[PDB]
Amino acid sequence: AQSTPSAPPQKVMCVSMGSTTVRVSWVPPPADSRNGVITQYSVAYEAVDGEDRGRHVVDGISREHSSWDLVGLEKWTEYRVWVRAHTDVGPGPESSPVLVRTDEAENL
Repeated sequence: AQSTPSAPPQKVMCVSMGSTTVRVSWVPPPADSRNGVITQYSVAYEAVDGEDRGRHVVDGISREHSSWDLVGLEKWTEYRVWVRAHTDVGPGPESSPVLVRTDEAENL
């Protein structure tokens, strides 16, 4: 009767796009592990070495998305990033954190 995901999103990747932006991408959890329709994703992130070290979350990302751009980040700062799935009932577990750093370089 579990109706929440028992597994995290898969193949989590993070790429720095510019001085304040990171593109986070993922794959849904294995279908059998979902225990219901996944209705949203959320992406949490936390600076390792920044001025703001609080955990932030982008919540309510639609189920069809396989990537999201985190914006407004600190320059030259490293972040832990975790993605999690949710059913209508509640949240699933987060992925194992991926570490990504913003930098001066811009991907054109």
